[PDB]
Parts: sequence; C-alpha cells; structure tokens
Amino acid sequence: SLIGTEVQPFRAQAFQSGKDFFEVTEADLKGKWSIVVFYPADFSFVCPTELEDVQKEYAELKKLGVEVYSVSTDTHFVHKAWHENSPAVGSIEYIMIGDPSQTISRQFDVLNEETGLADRGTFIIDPDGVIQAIEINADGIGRDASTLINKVKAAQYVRENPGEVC
Amino acid sequence: SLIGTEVQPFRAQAFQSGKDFFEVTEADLKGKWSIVVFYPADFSFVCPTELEDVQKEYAELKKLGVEVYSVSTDTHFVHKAWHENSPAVGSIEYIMIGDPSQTISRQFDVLNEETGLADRGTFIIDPDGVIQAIEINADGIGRDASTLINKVKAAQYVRENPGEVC
Amino acid sequence: SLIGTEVQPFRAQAFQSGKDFFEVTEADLKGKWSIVVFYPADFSFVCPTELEDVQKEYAELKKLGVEVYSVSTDTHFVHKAWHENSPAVGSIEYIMIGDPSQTISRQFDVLNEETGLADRGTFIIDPDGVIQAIEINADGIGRDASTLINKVKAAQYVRENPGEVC
Amino acid sequence: SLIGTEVQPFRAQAFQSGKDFFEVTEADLKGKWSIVVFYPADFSFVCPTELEDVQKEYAELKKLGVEVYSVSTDTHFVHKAWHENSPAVGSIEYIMIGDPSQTISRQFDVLNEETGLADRGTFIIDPDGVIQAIEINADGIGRDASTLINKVKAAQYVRENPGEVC
Amino acid sequence: SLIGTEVQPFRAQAFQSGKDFFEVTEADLKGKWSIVVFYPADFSFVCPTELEDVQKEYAELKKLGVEVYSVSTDTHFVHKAWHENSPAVGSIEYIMIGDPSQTISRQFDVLNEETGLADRGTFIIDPDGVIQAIEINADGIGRDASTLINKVKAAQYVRENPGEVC
Amino acid sequence: SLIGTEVQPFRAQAFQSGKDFFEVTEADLKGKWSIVVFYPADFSFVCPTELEDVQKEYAELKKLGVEVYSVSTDTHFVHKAWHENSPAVGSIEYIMIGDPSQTISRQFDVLNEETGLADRGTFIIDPDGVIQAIEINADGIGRDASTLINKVKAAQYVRENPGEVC
Amino acid sequence: SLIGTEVQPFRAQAFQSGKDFFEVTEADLKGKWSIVVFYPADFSFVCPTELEDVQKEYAELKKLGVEVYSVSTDTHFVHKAWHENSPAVGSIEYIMIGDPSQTISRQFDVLNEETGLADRGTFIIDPDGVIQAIEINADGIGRDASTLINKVKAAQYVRENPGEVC
Amino acid sequence: SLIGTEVQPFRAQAFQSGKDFFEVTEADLKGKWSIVVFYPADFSFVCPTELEDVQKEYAELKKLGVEVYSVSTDTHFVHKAWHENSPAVGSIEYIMIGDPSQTISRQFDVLNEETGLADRGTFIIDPDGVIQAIEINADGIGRDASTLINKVKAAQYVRENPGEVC
Amino acid sequence: SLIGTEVQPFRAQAFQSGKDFFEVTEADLKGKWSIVVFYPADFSFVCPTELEDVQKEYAELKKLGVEVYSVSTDTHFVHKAWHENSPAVGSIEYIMIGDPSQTISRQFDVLNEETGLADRGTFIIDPDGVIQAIEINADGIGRDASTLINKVKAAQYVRENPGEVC
Amino acid sequence: SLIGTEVQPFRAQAFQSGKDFFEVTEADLKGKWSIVVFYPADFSFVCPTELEDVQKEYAELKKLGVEVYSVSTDTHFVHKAWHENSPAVGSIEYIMIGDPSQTISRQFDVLNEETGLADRGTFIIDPDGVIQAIEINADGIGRDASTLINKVKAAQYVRENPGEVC
Ligand SMILES: [N+]
Ligand SMILES: [N+]
Repeated sequence: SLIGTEVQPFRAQAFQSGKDFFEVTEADLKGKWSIVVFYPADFSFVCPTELEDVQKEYAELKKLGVEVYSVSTDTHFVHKAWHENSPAVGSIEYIMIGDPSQTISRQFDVLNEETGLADRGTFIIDPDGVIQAIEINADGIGRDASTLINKVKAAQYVRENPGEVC
Repeated sequence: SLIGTEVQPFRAQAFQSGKDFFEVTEADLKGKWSIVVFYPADFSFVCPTELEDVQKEYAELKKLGVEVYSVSTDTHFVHKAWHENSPAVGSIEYIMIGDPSQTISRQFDVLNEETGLADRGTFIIDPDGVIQAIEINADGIGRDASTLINKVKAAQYVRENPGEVC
Repeated sequence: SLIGTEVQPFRAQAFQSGKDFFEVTEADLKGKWSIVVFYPADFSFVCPTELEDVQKEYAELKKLGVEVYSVSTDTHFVHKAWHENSPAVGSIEYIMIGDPSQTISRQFDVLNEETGLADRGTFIIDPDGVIQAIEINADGIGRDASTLINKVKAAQYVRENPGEVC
Repeated sequence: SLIGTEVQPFRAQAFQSGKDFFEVTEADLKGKWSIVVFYPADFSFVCPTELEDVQKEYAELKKLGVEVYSVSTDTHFVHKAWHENSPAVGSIEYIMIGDPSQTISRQFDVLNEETGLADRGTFIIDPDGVIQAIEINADGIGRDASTLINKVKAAQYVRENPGEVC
Repeated sequence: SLIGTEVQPFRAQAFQSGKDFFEVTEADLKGKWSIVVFYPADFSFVCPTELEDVQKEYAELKKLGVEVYSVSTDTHFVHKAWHENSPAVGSIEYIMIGDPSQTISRQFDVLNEETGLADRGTFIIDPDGVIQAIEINADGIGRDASTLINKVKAAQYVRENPGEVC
Repeated sequence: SLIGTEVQPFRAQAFQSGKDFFEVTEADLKGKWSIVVFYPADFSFVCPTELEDVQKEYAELKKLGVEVYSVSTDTHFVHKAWHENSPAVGSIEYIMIGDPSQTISRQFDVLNEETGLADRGTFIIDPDGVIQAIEINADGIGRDASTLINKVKAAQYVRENPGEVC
Repeated sequence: SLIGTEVQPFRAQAFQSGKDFFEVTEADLKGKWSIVVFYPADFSFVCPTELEDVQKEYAELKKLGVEVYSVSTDTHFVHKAWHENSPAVGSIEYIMIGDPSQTISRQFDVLNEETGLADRGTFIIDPDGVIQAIEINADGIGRDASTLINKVKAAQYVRENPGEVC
Repeated sequence: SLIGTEVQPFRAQAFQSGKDFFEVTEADLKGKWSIVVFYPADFSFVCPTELEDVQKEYAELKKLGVEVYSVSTDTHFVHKAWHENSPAVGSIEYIMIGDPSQTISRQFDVLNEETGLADRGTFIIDPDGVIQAIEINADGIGRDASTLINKVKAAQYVRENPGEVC
Repeated sequence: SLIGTEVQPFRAQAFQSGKDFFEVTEADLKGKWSIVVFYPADFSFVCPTELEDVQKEYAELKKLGVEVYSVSTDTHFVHKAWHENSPAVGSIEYIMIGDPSQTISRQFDVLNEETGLADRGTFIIDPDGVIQAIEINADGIGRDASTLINKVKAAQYVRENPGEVC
Repeated sequence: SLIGTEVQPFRAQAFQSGKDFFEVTEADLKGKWSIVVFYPADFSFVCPTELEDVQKEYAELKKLGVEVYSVSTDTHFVHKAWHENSPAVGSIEYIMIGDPSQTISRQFDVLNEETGLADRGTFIIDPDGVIQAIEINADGIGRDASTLINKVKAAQYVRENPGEVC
C-alpha cells in the first residue's frame, strides 16, 4: 500500500474559484498538510455531494493549516465550466486539479485503466509529502467528509508525539 | 500512415442531441461512409467553430449517406454538458464520442501522449472501415469543413470507378 | 487499487471465542457481507482500541448479515493467548485469523515487506467476494469503527439499487 | 502523429526548372515556410493535376515567403525528364526532390513499404522545421491546392499571435 | 550445507528475562560461542520441552563462554507474553529473538516457505561467526539438549588444536 | 556468393517494346536460360552503352533460347518513358523490369543501401533458376556484352556434359 | 532444508562384509527406516570412531527395522580395502556405498565442492524415502551414535501417532 | 555485394617462381592495382587453362602496374609442387597464395562451406584496397583473361577522371 | 576424451594406389578394425617417415583384419599427386582420405583451427566404430608404427575377453 | 586437442614413498620434463601393471631429468594405503597425486563425467608446461611404458633442434 510512501513528481493545471488557472507540482503538496480527493468525472450523474461536503469542512480545515485538492481525469477547463454552470460545485473554494494525462491518478494507484476515470479515493499527506491515510470507496458508498478533521488532527498529534499513541 | 488501413476495434460511450447516451464500436464505423473529427477538449478556450462548421455541412453529408463523429478524450458526460450549456456546440446534431480511456484517440495515432488530449485530425472512412483521407492541423490552422463534401464525393466516385481517376 | 476486485484464494487457521480453532478460506467471505480488519501485531504496545471498538459495533453488524474478521501475521495460537490473557481483546467475539504465512496480508496488498507485519487496513466485501471499501491508516491515526455500519448499509443499498446513487 | 514534430535530417538531389541539379538538406526546410508535397510516381498514369494546381498557387505562395517541394521516390534524373517531356509538369517552377533511397519518404511516414512509392501527402513546415499541417489522401481523392494559401496564412498568423485563436 | 559458512547480516528485536526488549545483529554472534535454536511457534500445542531442556544446560553453557538464542517467526512481544503467561517457558533466561520478517529464519535456510514457520534446527557458531554444527529434526523427533555441552567442547577443542582430531 | 543458389520469389511490373506492361515472377526465370542485367538509374548521365550492346547480342541470344531482363529501381513507367524519349534505349527489345520496392535488387545482393540504386551486375541463370555466373563492375568499368554468348554456351555445354570440363 | 523432502534417484556400487559388491538405488531406501551417514574419506587420519560407534548400535537398530549406510566419495573398492586392512573399520557390518561420481553426496547437499569430499552428516529416512532428521557437524565435533536409537524411535512413534507429539 | 568495400586483414604463405616462400598481408594489396583470382583446387582434373591464360596477360598487366595473385585453399607447399610437376602451371610467374585456413576465401565470400574449396572468382582491387570488379563463374563457364587489361584500364581511367564516365 | 566414443558421420573423397578415387563414409570405419592416422600436410618439408613406416606394418595389419586410412586437410587430388611424384609416399598402399572441408579432422578433435591443418594423431577403431586408442604427438616427436600391431592385438583380445585384463 | 597447450593451474595433495604428504601445483610441472599418467582407481581389480612398468623405467627417466606423476581421483590417503598394503604398487617411487576434486583430471580432459574416474591417459610435458604427447587407451589396451624413454628423448631432441625433424 502507498501508506507511508512519498508523493511522486507531477505537474498539472488547476482551477480555483478566484485565481485564474495555475500550475501545480508535487511541491505544493510539501510543507503543508494537504488532503487530495479523487472522483470519477465532472458533470457526472452522481450528485457532487462528496465534493461539497468537503467544502463545508474547508473553513475549519484551513484553520488547521490544511489545503484541499480535488482531482479527476477531466481538463482544468471543464473543472471551471462545471464550477460555473452548477450551484453545488460552485460553492467549492479549494483547488481543482485536472488530470487528463492520467499521470497523477495513476501515481496514487487510483486510476481505473479501462474506464480512464479515477476511483473515489481520499488521501491525507503530511508536510513531508508522505501519505498518512487512504480511503477508497466504491461508487455508491460515500466518503464522510466530517471524519476528516479528526484524522488530520490525529495525524498532526502523532506527528510531534511519536509513540504516545497509547 | 494509416491511409488505407482498417479501423481498429473499440467500444465507447457517445452522446447525440436526442437519443440518450449509447454505446458505439468499430462496427458503427463500418457499413457507411463515416467521417470522424478529433479535437483537443470540450469547454476549451478556442471557439468551437470547427465543430459547428461541420454541423452546417451535416445536412448535406447525411444525404450522401455519411455519418459524423466528434471525438475528444472528454467523458460523454461533459459532451452533453457542453452541448447544453452552450449555444454554439448546442447546434450539433451528429454523434459525440467520449474517449477518456484514450484508446480510440491512440488507435488513430492522434493522441498527444503528454497532454492527454487529441490532435485536430479529421478522417474519412469508407463503408469497409478503411481510412481514405487524413487531415491533421496544428492548433490555430483551421480545418475547412466545406472541402469535406468534395472529398467524400471523390472518395465515393473512385469507390465504384477504379482507375478512372484520369 | 483493489477496489472492485475479487478476494483471492487463501486457507488459514482462525480462532473465535467459543469454537475451537477452525480453518477458513476465500469462500467464507463469499455469500455474506464480510468486513476484515488488519492490524500490526498481537500483544503490541498500542492499545487494542480499534479491535474492541469493532466488538461494540459487532452486535449490530451481525443484524445486517455482516461477519467480522481480524487479521495479523500472528499465529492463531497467539490470537487465543492474547484473547485470554487480556480483558480488552477478550471481549472480542468475531473471527480472529492468523496469517503467519503472510499470504493473505500480501494478497490484500497490506503487508509491510520489511517488518513482516500488516498495515492498519479495513476492507468491506460484498456477498460476491468483491472489495467495495478500503481504509488504511498509519500507526496513530485511528479507524472509526462507527462509520462502518453506515458504509455497509450504503454498500448494501447500492447493491440492489444501481444508479440510484443520486 | 508527426504534427508538431521537427523535420528529420536528410540529404537528397533535386531538380528545378532553371538551376541544374543541386543538393538539399533539412536545413533548406528551416528558416522559411516550406510546404512539401509527396506523390506516387513520375510518368504515372494519373494526371499530374495536383502538382500543377500547386504551380498556379506558386506565384502567391512565394509572396508569402513560402517554398514548395515535390517528392517521389523517383531519381532527380527522371524528374527532369518528366519536366521536359510533358507540357503539364513542365510548368512547374518549384523544387522537385528525388527520394530513391526512400529515406525522406520514410521519415515523413508516408512511404508505402511494399510498393516502394510515397502516399499523396502534403506537409506545411514553419521556419523552425516543425510540421504544422498534414494532409494525406488516398489515390483518387484529390488535394485542394487552393486551401493551401489559407492554411499557411493561418499558420503564420498563429505564429506571432499565440492563443489569439479565439 | 551452511556448515562452515559465515552468519549473514541481520537486525532483530529480542526479549530476555530481565532486560527489556533490545536489538540484536549478526554482531552479537561473533566474538563468542553462540548457539541458536529455532522452533515452530510460541503458544504452540507441542510442549516447550526442547526450549527448557536448554535452559537447564544454560547454567553450564555460560561457563563455557557460550550464549543461547531461541528463534521463531513470532514477534518479540509474544515471546515476552509467552514467557510470562507460562511457568515452563518462564524459566528461560537466555535470549529470545523474534523473526516476524522471516529474514533470519530464511538465512539459516530453516524457514518453511508455506507455513511461515521455522524448522526445529539448532546451530552452533564459533566466535568468528561460522557455523560449526547443524541439527534439524522433524516435528516429533526431539533435540537432545545434553549433547550440546559435548559438541561445543569438541568444537572449542578443535578450535585451538587443528588436526589433533586423531 | 550467390553462385549456385536459386533465384528467390519476386513479383514486379515490366515493360517490353511491343507488349504493354505485364507482371513478372521468379517463375518467368525458370524453364529457360535467362540473363538479368542490373543498372543504376534510367535517364542517368552515363551513356546506356551497356544496355544496347546487349540489344545487339539479343538477336543471337534468343537463338540460344536465352531471355534478357534489365533491372533498375526505377518504375516500369519511367522504363517506358526512357524507351520512347531516347533513340539509344529505344532499340531495346528485351524485358525491362522495374524494382521500386528494391526487393529484387536486394535479393540479388546488388542494391546499394544508401543510394537506393542497383550496382552494375549481370547474372546468368540456368533453366532451373540457379545462378551460374555473376559479374559486378563499378561505375566506369564496362561489362562486355560479347563475352555473354560464350558464357551461356559454356554454361549450356556443362549443363548436359558434367565433368567433361577437361 | 532437505528436512521433509524425498530422497532423489541414484545408483551406486556398495560393499558389505559378507556379500560381494552390489548395486544400490533410492529404491533400497524406500520401504524401510534407513539411516545414512556421510564421512570425509577412507584411510583418513581421523579415527573411524564415528563409523564404528554406529556399528555398536547396529545390532539394536536392525531390531527396529532400520538399515545403515555409510557414504564417502571413495570407490567401493577402497571401502573393501579399508574394511580388510583395518581392525576398527573391519567390525562394520552395515552397507558401505561408494560415491566417486559425487552425485549422491551432492543430492544430500553435503558435498564440499572444492575438496571433493563429503561433510560429516547423518540423515534418517522414513519408509517413504523422506528425510526426517539431519545432523551435520564440522571436523572435530563428533556425532553421538547413541542418540540415534532415540531419534528413530521418536520418528517411528510420530509415524503412526500424528499430533500426539504433546 | 563486396563491390566498393575494402579488403579485410589477412596473413598467408605464398609461393612465387623464383623467390622462395614468403608471407603476404592485406598491405601488399594496398598501394598497387592488384587482381586476385580464386580457383577450386591444385592438381584438380579441370585444366589450369584459366590460370595460364592470366600468365599470358601477365607481361602486359605488370606494365600497367598491376600485380596478380592466385588463391586456393591448398597449402603453399602444394602450390610449389604443382608448379614444378606440371608444364602448364609451371609457366606461372605471379604470386600463388595458399589459403588452408580458408580465412581469405571466406573474407572474399567465395568459399564453398561444404566442399572447403573456393569458387571461380576474380577480383580487381584499386591501390586503396577497394574492390572495383567482381566476376564469379560456375565450374565450366570460363573466365576470359583478355577482358582483364580492359577492366583495369577502365578502372584506372575512372580512378583519376571521376564522372567522366560519359 | 573421445576414448570410447563412436565415430561421427562423414563423407569424403579418397585415393588408393590402384582403385581410382572413391567415396568414404563413417560406414567404412565399421565392421572392421580400422586405424586412421592424421598428418599436417602433403608435400610438407618434414619427411613422410611416419606414413611409410605404417606402410611397412601394413602387410601384417591386413592379416589382422585391419584397414589403414591416412588423413590431411588436403584434397584427394594432391594425395594422388604426392603419391606419384614421390618415391617415399608412393609405396603407400592403404587409403588416403582428403579432408578439405576439415569436417573429419574437426570431428576427431585434431584440427588446428588457426593453421587449418591436422595434428599428428593416430586412432584405432573397433568394428563397432568406437575409438579404443588415441595417440597425438607434437611436430617432431614421432609416432612409432611398430607399437600398432601390439595395440590392435591387445584391443582385439579384450574385445572377446572382457575383464580378463588381469 | 590439448597437444601444444599449457598445463592449467591446480593444487593437490600428493604422496611419495619417503617424503610424507606434500602439496603440488602446476608449478612442479614447469622447469622439468614431467610425465603424468592417469588411471581409473586405486585398489581396482585390474592389475597395477601399467603403474609399475613405469616404475621400472623410472630409474632411467630420472637420468633424463624427467619426473613422474600418477593421478587418480582417489585421495592421497588411499594412495599411501595402497602403496603400503600391496607389494606391486609398493615398488613405486615416483609421485602419486590425489584428485578427489576431479579438477586436474578434468583439466586434462580425461575425466569420465559419469563414473567420476579418470581415463588411462599419459601426457608428456616439456619444461615450459606444454603438452607434447598424449596417449589415451581404453580399459584393456595397455600403455607400453618402454616407448616412453624414446618419446621424451625425441621430445628433448626437437626441443633444441627445431626443424631438424628431417
Ligand atoms: N511548497
Ligand atoms: N604495400
């Protein structure tokens, strides 16, 4: 499992409510507690529930010094389109990376080779670029965005309190 | 060059103004004069001029027993989205295939490995599934949709008039 | 990721409060909603919280037609020993599989090659033997046993309600 | 596809109405807008229409700072012979390269391995030696020489007007 | 056979009645006459006879400047557990190494690949880290702990009396 | 050397003063004494002396039941062209094969890889399709067409008079 | 380790006080409890103690339905010689196999590649041809012939009393 | 074909009417127009006509600054023997190389693998050690020694008169 | 060593005072006691002593039902020539095989790769085609022809008197 | 053949009537005329005739500055045993090397892979460590010890009298 491994090098276009398109690299994921969530496709049939539940928790997550990135094999262009032409996804303030080359979906071992889409997986990365938590559910079973603040806290506690885990 | 070669096997989701999403295979390209045009990405910055110029010519092309397929590595979901949330692309009546697996873009050797997007290429396929014409321009140089009806006619003439090409 | 894949063939000794040691195979995960949780080592320094939290939820999980299996690369012998010589782990009523061969830990891609121990991963398997949910946290970050009943329900819902996921 | 790639190194004999035979290299395709057109064989049965159509457009193309090269796997000797012993091809003023080694036809991936002849392909190359347009038709389907001035212009426009393509 | 070969590099956790867990390397086996005994599993059904018989002989073995190490693929945690929750094994004063990685069991070619357990093998190593005696019996056939003092003596004699073996 | 070997399979277009273009195979080489002569290129600068000298001897050679084939990597089209637009080569009555695929020049190991042209080689083949004589001179050194009637005679004599060669 | 493996096929000459030279195969090892002991070389400097100690125990071992074989890479000729020209080895009544081909020494992985001699190893084989016990000591450390009757008994007990090993 | 290639390195014993045996290397071929003729075997049944015809032309060839070498896989010993015990071959004044190693016959690709003899081949080498002419006839068809002076002249003319070959 | 191996298949031309040239196969070497002697080269500087000494012993060897074959990589042609143009070798009545292909010299492992000549080796072959004696001396050390009658007798004796060799 | 090759490196134990066991290397074979004779096995059934006939010739051989070495894959221990417990072999005064590793028998290409014994081969080595004579007979055909003095003489003569071999 990628648990405990370090994020591999990548470069991709992203969109964020506010700033116009900008590049992103393995670097941005280093130096801060980043949490990236993957999802099938933009403009999909399934309701963007997962994505916005995260938006709600975003306010708080930022306080904990955490950054949030959503990823799908769609182009950053459609991410913007989706963001505008939809109230739900329009409330998202965090970063939306586009992975049309499939490279970053593939590196997190979450790309479904035959559909060309990513799986519902969420990763939590420590300031060192190391994966500390992995959650991948099948289409239908939802990811509870609330349990995130707990995990990142727990992750951060153990970060400067080794062995004190009981 | 793929000129004169036979279309390779593929299976993909498509969208068409009217019918709700449906599957498509190498078969669909066999039995009729089909002309498929590839393009970078949906919701892109470049104006969908190419796509709709083809829509104009669509009326007549259908009379000649020709079918038209647009292809991009976008999901059929976004194709629909784009089709609705845009007047220009909304006039498109022909088939819109989605190639997120990249397989069909790759088989026509028109996939840009590093960007994960297709090139501006247009192919004309005879009822046997053989490529009779190839046109690939760089971003900026436009593809003239009018010269299409001429090519397909020429292609069809030669089809049952071998050697009579002067 | 193993999400959506089918559980691989395995044969191992298990212990369960009540029945004396018995064998278990891939088939015992087929036909029923099974949820297997992996952990580092028995008699470890870290408190068996995770394991017992699941014991609490066990009552209800059984109602839902779900079976629970704990796994570590320890021998079933030590699982029993631990079970007896400890009040905490002694409350566990579900199955305790022993994976000294490391085969099953390896098949779920959760075995740490160099330490010879398993990672904190929990999987949810549908009656067909397919993995529908994966959660792997690092030492320290705890797995919330409560969010299990929700996932299994969600999993069960979509089971006989395809596409109805909004 | 070779779209966007750089012309490969080659050295060949050429003939041009006026100057007596002279050598040519990839260097002659750099610094200037060059457009090279491939054809089956000299003295072939099919009428040299395509070649001369281009002759007509030659006048103007030169104004745009564009050079024209015709290529076939024939020797430059026969190019000259053809040029003299035929009124039609005799009107040609642009360069006629001979590719008996098949190397340049092969490098543009336009050589038909088993017949040893080139396909009807036309390429447009920017002053940097990069392919910006590709058009390959089957025997019978003609290449419209007129749409060339448009393509080169469009190519030239985008050359110093990046992104301005709408 | 490993007879006459040098002990390979390894690092593992060990437990010893008295000192709390400590690391051990191939270095602890050089410099002194060490005798390591492997066994299936802790808390096993078979009576720990073998292990304790060696405990008896331990008193004298120490006099001869010999150290004793017991090894099983169990974790040092369970070694301690076993040591406490059992009168028999509780009499053991020598070192108890844990080989969950299986690396040291594998290096002495005594690991049963399919069961993930070690074979009943006892090795005698001279102060140079070279194996001078090997004894591996099947489950059931016991290893006579008494014949140890004789072998180490014999080994020690020949150590400083080459060829004098008659 | 190919001396004594059997002519390999080939299919090519040929031209002959009189008959309009026709196909030729390694089989047209079996059943009769055939003599094939290779040359650089048609319409070349070097005077077609060699080719016509053979034309002179052709009258007689036919009496001996010998057939003559000229070969160059040129297309049969240009062979015809050359034959008409030149008095010298116009006197040629024997077969003129075209080898634009280079396959037959390559099979007689007489093709100059880098120039894509054939060497000045003349071969004599017995009714069985076996090479009995090989003569390859460099550009400049001429092949004496007269010494051919003697070689074919000698060849034919030995044909039905084994060992009688003194 | 070869523990639990089956004896590999071999054919060799043997000598036994009484019967004149005779052949031996793996087959002789099957159907009876056989115990084979390897040793360096005949007429060696080291006293044949080991071999004769076994002779003493031979009387009893035969009662237990056990056969004994001594093996060295010497020829059966010298085994005979040694047996005659020496009082000590002359008391030996069991079989003396000769392994000059080194194949049987090699098969029991007891052959010292560079000296071409066997190591001091003793194996116990059940009636099925499977190795149940292995003892290999270095030159100097002696093998206790007495502990043999115990091992074979234990081996035989467990033979028809599986699991009853406590 | 070896036409235009450079003679490969070799060292062999030779005999020449007058000088007693002496060595020969590639070098002797360099700096002068050398013409080497291969033949089956010395003392063969076929009359040495070919060899002596060359002897006749030798007088003049020397005037042209040409050297002549005969080669067969025979030893230089038998070349001398043949030279003496035969009037015909005794008239030979040029060099007679012996190729029992077969290396030089093999390098000129003129060695018949199965018979171990050379083919009737004659080569003309320019002062640079490059092959300018090749003639290989089958047993029976004779090589005309007269046409040699013409070829060497032609070869020499073109040597200092490039392109002037018409 | 080839001692005891069977003569491998070969076919070669031979010469024998009396019969004109004839073929020979590994078949001739069976059914009779044959003794083949190899030597460097015919017409060599070293005196044919060895060959003729064997001729002297020929008379008697024939009585013993033995045939004699001389072999050198020379052609059977030169063997005859040498036989006639020399009193010494002219006395030879036995078979003289020629091995220009080097195959038979090579099969007896007596061919000197770099000189292309055979070594001074003599072999004795039983009627079954098996090598029973091998003698190879360096240039200078002579082979004693007299010791042959003894060897073949000894060979013949043991042939029908197994083990009676003392 | 190893004729003319140089003895390869080896190190072995030897025994000689008088001196107690001592080492020997490819060194002892240089600097003097050494003659090594191989034989099957010590204490063999065949009478040691060959070995002692050499003993008789030993006296003289030493005069010629020749040393004698007997070799068998037996251990030097058995060589001594044989030497004492047998009148015949007891007369041997030359060196008796033991080759249990089979390396020296193997280097002289005289080891019978399947029996693990050497062939009856005798080699004569010049002071440079080069093999000058090879004689290998089958079991039964004897090696004549007398012909040795002649060979070494002949060998020595040619040693300082090159070419004088007639
Ligand atoms: N960063
Ligand atoms: N030279």
